[PDB]
Amino acid sequence: QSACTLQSETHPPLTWQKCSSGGTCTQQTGSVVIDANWRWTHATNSSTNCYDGNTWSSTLCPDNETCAKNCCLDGAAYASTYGVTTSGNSLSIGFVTQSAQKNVGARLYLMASDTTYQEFTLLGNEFSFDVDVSQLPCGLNGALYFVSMDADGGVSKYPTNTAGAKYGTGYCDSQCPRDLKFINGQANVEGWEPSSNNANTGIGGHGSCCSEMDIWEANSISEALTPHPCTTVGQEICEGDGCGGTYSDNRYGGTCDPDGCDWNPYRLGNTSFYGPGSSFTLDTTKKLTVVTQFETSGAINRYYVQNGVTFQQPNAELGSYSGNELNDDYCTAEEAEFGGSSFSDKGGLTQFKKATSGGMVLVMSLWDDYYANMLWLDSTYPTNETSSTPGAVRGSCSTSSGVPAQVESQSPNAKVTFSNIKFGPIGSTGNPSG
Ligand SMILES: OCC(CO)NC[C@H](O)COc1cc2ccccc2c2ccccc12
Ligand SMILES: *[C@@H]1O[C@H](CO)[C@@H](O)[C@H](O)[C@H]1NC(C)=O
Ligand SMILES: *[C@@H]1O[C@H](CO)[C@@H](O)[C@H](O)[C@H]1NC(C)=O
Ligand SMILES: [Co+2]
Ligand SMILES: [Co+2]
Repeated sequence: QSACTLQSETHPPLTWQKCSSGGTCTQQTGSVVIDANWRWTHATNSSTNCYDGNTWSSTLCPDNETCAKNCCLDGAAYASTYGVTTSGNSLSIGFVTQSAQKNVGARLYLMASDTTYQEFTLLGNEFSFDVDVSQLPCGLNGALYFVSMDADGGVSKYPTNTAGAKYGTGYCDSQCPRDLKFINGQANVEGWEPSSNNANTGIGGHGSCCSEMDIWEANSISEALTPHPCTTVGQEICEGDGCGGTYSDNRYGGTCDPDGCDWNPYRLGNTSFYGPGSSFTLDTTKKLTVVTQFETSGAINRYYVQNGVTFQQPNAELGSYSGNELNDDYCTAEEAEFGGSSFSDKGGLTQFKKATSGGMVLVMSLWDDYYANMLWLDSTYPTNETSSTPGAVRGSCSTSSGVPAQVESQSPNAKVTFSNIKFGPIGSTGNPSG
């Protein structure tokens, strides 16, 4: 796709701290850009939609190549259309935003320049941020995560994409998402199936795969930390059901692990660690700090700070694993006790280390789940299971929660705020911001 300019594109600025082993931090100035799927896609020479509702123009988009030639992405009104605001080091994402039309959520990338994504090499480093999840009820996911995207959004590889990172192209993750309207500089109109329960989305014949580091998927009730390896580390197109992922009839028929090695303290048995009010170790009515450390072994360590009190990730015992480090032994014990072979099939933390050794793009999002109502994160899943099924209970939300139309109707003013991002060598991010 190309870029059009009927609406101007001004990325909301966002600063963050880069810290060094010598004990100081220095401010970086970036910005955020919304993913291309949220944008208006229209004819290059008019205001005629190439995509509208959940169907493509059969004349502008008779096939993937012709579509990309005929069509462009336009700019985003971040606050008024998408409910996205920034202030200094803080980013807020609103849930439902009513303008001339209804918008739900956003997926945003941190940029290095107005035309390039910021890369982060996670291995040997740590990432800290503050979050307010107080306005996130059951069924919502305020997410902060990393994916192995190209810094240009795919332009160098696919010259029929001239819009690039400036317009949020190039996304991929471990679901090999097939809901993307453009992949590899071609549209995804071929094989398009409009969603049965979402007026705005569908699934196409291509998907876009890559490694995914879910540092934070959470609401006020539940939170999880989940690496997802893929056999190809970076962005790679996939074909139809061969994609695997939640967008395919077989979730395990592909190159990526769509489940991951999740660490959810509630799911592991500590139901008192995280939740709303003073009965929990971490009170989700209040801002908290989340620090995630990627030691060179490939294991992941985690601690939290709230009101100046520090808590490591709580200890868990699962099979013969005992501890609070997300390592090989944890992930293997998890598969043994809870089930599954996706994470290990895709090479586990050894394969994941290839992703964190390289560059990854920072993603911040707010979303509801039209496939499984976020029950996999904050409820009992599958919903016919009980607490007697190991790992089935991931949070205290009702198995009836998270119906998108319902949460959109009941909780439109839900929001997530991410702030005070700091990144640097392990041990460095608690030192003073510059
Ligand atoms: O929060 C960021 C998100 C980006 O894709 N990470 C999701 C991350 O890959 C696990 O994804 C899912 C995992 C999942 C597991 C069981 C049931 C359903 C799902 C599901 C349904 C819809 C969408 C995603 C999932
Ligand atoms: C949950 O984790 C916190 C922090 O590690 C700990 O203090 C608390 O005692 C744990 N409770 C349970 C039930 O495991
Ligand atoms: C839940 O349903 C699935 C598929 O129908 C089945 O495999 C599983 O045994 C069920 N569990 C219970 C507790 O009945
Ligand atoms: Co194809
Ligand atoms: Co260690």
